[PDB]
Amino acid sequence: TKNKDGVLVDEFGLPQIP
Amino acid sequence: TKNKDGVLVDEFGLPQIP
Amino acid sequence: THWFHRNPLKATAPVSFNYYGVVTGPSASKICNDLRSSRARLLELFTDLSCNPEMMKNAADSYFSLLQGFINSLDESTQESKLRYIQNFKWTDTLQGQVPSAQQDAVFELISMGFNVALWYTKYASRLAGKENITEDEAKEVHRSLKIAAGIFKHLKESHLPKLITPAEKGRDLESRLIEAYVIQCQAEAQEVTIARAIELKHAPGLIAALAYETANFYQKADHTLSSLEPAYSAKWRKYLHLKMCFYTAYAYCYHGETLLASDKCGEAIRSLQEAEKLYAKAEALCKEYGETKGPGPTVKPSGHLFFRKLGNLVKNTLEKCQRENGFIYFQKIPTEAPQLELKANYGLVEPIPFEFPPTSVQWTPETLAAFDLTKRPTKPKPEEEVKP
Amino acid sequence: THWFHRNPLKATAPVSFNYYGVVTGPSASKICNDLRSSRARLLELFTDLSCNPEMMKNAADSYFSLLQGFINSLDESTQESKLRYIQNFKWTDTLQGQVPSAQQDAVFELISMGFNVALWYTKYASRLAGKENITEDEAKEVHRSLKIAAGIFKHLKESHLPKLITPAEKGRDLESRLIEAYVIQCQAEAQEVTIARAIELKHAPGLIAALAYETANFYQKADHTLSSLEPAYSAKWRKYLHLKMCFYTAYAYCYHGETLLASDKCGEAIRSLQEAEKLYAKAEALCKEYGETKGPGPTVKPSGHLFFRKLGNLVKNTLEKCQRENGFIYFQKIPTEAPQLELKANYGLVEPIPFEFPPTSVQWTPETLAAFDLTKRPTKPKPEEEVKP
Repeated sequence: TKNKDGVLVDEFGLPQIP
Repeated sequence: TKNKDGVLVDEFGLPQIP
Repeated sequence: THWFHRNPLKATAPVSFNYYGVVTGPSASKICNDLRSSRARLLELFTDLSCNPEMMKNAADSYFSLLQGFINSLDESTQESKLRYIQNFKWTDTLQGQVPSAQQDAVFELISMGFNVALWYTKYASRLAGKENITEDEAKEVHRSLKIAAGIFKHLKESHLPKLITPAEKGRDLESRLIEAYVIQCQAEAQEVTIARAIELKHAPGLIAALAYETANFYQKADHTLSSLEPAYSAKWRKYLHLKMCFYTAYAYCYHGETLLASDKCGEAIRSLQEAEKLYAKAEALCKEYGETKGPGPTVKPSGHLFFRKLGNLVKNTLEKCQRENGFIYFQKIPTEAPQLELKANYGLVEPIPFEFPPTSVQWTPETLAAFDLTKRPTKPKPEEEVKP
Repeated sequence: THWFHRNPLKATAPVSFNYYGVVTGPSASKICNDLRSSRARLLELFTDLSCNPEMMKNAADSYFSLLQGFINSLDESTQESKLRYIQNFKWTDTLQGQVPSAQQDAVFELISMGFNVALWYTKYASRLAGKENITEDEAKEVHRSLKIAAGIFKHLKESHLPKLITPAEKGRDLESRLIEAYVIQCQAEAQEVTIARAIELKHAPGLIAALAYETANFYQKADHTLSSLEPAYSAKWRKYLHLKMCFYTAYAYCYHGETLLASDKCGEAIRSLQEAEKLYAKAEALCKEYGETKGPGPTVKPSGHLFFRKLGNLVKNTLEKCQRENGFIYFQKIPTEAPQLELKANYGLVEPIPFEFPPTSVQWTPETLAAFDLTKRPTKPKPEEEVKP
């Protein structure tokens, strides 16, 4: 999902990247 | 040459080795 | 791995729900047998190490929805049931040892049962977080459980305690100061897990610094909160969260260090990395005699230090571009007192999973209620002990 | 490279050696022309940057062996020549600036001429040690020259000054305290070269530590020695050997460090390496305002620091086996005051090359001496300035 600011987010609330 | 203790010595008074 | 301190579960005397001339009829007579068996099913689960949260959710749903009948009524959500003051429940306290506390209120029984379930959730997370074999998926559980627990505690505190008749005594779990500390502790503990993850996946040093910093603030807050209780019982606990805020602040300075070096600022990249290791030193000073300090709950031996394996690289890397500056090995000029940190973290913060009790059981109908005739009412067992491990 | 402080050469008025009715005959008349031209040949050499020591040895041999006739006699080595007090020589001083000092003694002229040659030897070593192109062979010269110089100074001090009539004045080169400092300085300077070599050929760290330590003791001693003179003239010099003993003590702790680590002793491997770099810091603090402090001689800008390129490895290597101990980056427990060093060095110590003047010239025969008739003895030029560079 995304957070309030519009950022793709880990289930843990963290940012998501490689 | 050698020094008092009998050791092969550099012209600089130092020990001599490779 | 992960290590969390755990105060003991609450214990309670058997409640039979047996009223004699007062219960007339099959439906009312049934519901007292359901309250009896369902409360007991919920109680055996606590002691039981075989129980997953979906089992737990169920067992609790059952009871609490049957319990509701004694508190509020199915007709008006605003008006209260005639049964609220009928039964007297005897519960012990996490910090109070073996000493029971009793009230004839169904709110007391509910707030206390629920409290035990929220406590349960954390214990499940805690036992599950001890293993070395932790799976990405099993972390989502430990983490989720902590939020389910922080949520329950929150609910009990501000939606429920207000309803109690007698005020709660200082040092009892049903005191809102003591609950406030649990909510926070839970939130903090979750974030520990997040940190553990963020580190493992190589997220940005600024992130892990801020997340670890805000986490130290939590044990700060829960130390201040708890601070109002006589040191006899809160002693060991207070030392452990005093210890934890300290262990996680080390992470702050450490991981903040990499945010300075990389920023090309040396003296405060050092004074900080020093500060981190000064603190990790004091942190273990605190572990050691928290182990000495007596209080409720088992002593958890702190496990993971990759802290060094992290500091190590930073130290190496730092001296590399700073070799020409403050050190090597004799440092000047390096600032006397440590660099202030006010950092907010935008990622990994925990919001308690909002909780609500299940609505009153459909088994409660006006007929089922009128079949308890209080007009016909005319020795005690003792609290069955927990015996944890 | 190498950097040594150099006080200015001594200057002297022309001495013609012209006596009129006093010199009767060809041989005596010849010898005064040889003393005249030979002293002047020796003097032009000082100012001259084209002169190698084998040229110098010769020019000096010539003069001093002709000069001897005025001091002692060819018949009895114990009895003194009638000419010793005949001529009056006017010499300036290294520390005294432009102010001449005069004596009618041939011993004064000899001690002072010789002093200038010993001074010369060092200057030759010094100029030769400035280049970056230094050859193993050219070092043997710089080194040998310093010992030839330390030898001459020694000789003058304890074999010759005693013979002077008037006592020597404080702050004049012909004072035995001032000479004692030169001998030592010379010995020290040589050893610097040896160190520079020992380092380059990778000799044992224990060696270079002890050699560098004993060298710092030398500038210690020459600071104490010189310490008895009014600060006006000795100011800059004293700061430079104060500076040097300090720069070489850094080497001591540094190179001693590698003798602890390798010995598996950490806290004092650190406290020392720190001490080394604490000192190398102060050493440059001293260079800077030695440059400010006014005194005779040019200011030599200190060149080589591989010191860091050395400390660097030690620092790196030290933190490697000590990472689990005192540091990293926050050090405890590291001893408050610095570890005492008393070390003697068995290799590279300098003994002054024993010096002696050449015996009196064969040109002096009783007839050549009797041909100076003192019975027939009945305005001044001024000291021709040095103008060094």
